[PDB]
Amino acid sequence: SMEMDEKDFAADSWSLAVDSSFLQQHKKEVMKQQDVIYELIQTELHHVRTLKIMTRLFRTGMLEELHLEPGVVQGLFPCVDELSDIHTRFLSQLLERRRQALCPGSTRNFVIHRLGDLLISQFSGPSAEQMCKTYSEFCSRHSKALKLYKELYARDKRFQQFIRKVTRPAVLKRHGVQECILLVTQRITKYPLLISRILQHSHGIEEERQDLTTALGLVKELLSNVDEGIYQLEK
Amino acid sequence: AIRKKLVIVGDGACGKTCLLIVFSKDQFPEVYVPTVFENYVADIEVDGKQVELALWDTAGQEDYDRLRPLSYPDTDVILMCFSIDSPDSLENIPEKWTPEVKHFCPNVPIILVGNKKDLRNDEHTRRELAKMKQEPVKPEEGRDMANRIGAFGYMECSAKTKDGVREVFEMATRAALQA
Ligand SMILES: *CC(=O)Nc1cc2c(cc1Cl)OCO2
Repeated sequence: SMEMDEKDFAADSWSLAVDSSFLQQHKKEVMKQQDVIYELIQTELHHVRTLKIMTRLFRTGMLEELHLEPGVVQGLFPCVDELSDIHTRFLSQLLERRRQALCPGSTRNFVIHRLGDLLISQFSGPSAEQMCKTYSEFCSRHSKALKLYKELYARDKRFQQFIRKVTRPAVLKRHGVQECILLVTQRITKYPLLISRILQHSHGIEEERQDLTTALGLVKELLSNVDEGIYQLEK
Repeated sequence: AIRKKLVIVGDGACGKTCLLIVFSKDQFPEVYVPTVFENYVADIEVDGKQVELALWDTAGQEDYDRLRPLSYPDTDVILMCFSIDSPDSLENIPEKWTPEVKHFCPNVPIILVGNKKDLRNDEHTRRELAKMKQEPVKPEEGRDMANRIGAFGYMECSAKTKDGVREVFEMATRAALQA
């Protein structure tokens, strides 16, 4: 995670992130809609950060510090490179839409008027197919990844050393190996919750209400296919 | 310190997300209540024992029967939530949530939690329920359900006023510690 984005999403809401003189020039319904859009981006930023801890800290650390079979590392972190590319691209698009909406002379005051188009692109066509296949694979290998982790922690003294050492920082308190895997599986089921609450405050422009309704239907369709494609593998 | 895992289950809009947020922040969010909960690791000292309590929510998973069980591995305590303003959410406890929680988490203690206890004296809630030939969940109905499902105990809280929230999570820690 880069300092610039961490600071932009440091506040608890959009109403606290923007200057108070800017907030006061907006209608309450705009403040409410922007509060949920900001939470969608802030949680996408945290999600991409969870995936970076898995690839760079845990996965790469095991390859460069331990003598484990690379097949063992693949069992511990399935599809993490693929998941990292999908969500890093999606976050990139959300952050550019926020930057485009910035008030000139400000790096914090913005109001995003269009979001539905961006959500339709992400959850439709080849983009949705790649997410469905990747999440169906990740979630089918989720239990085996936890069992492999627990076996390595209970049998290998060097693996225990590595884990105790990299997870020592306070910033990693809720981001251990098993916490990262559950955080990733649970991410997809947050999108309908975030998009339905955004939609509830997007009745001003009618094209936006429809684009958000289409995006909502597309996410639920993706979750349904991911859920149908799951078949838990064993160690 | 010892690490224990908590998962909260219950129907959508039974207040489970609100309950986790209010405990993990220590107050009712004054400016904005988040839509979602990611995870949280609370440092709890109960009866002289220091515990790391990892908090997890199942909101968003209620319609996905193959995804939802991925939340259950290694759970030490389950908060089985229902809303006191929704008598129907209490009816779904013994025939939907309990068979699933006992199948995936056998021997894991369950606390039956009645959320939104402040709505018991809310005139608008009583009026809305009276139209559907109903009334808010009486305390003895919650105790009778907890008894019927073999729960570890019955507790009531209000995430809006913060009453009973700390006691629920301290009790869940004690229940997770028992082996
Ligand atoms: C366009 C814009 O957002 N200008 C701006 C800049 C600052 C503050 C308020 C506004 Cl409206 O407060 C400090 O900087």
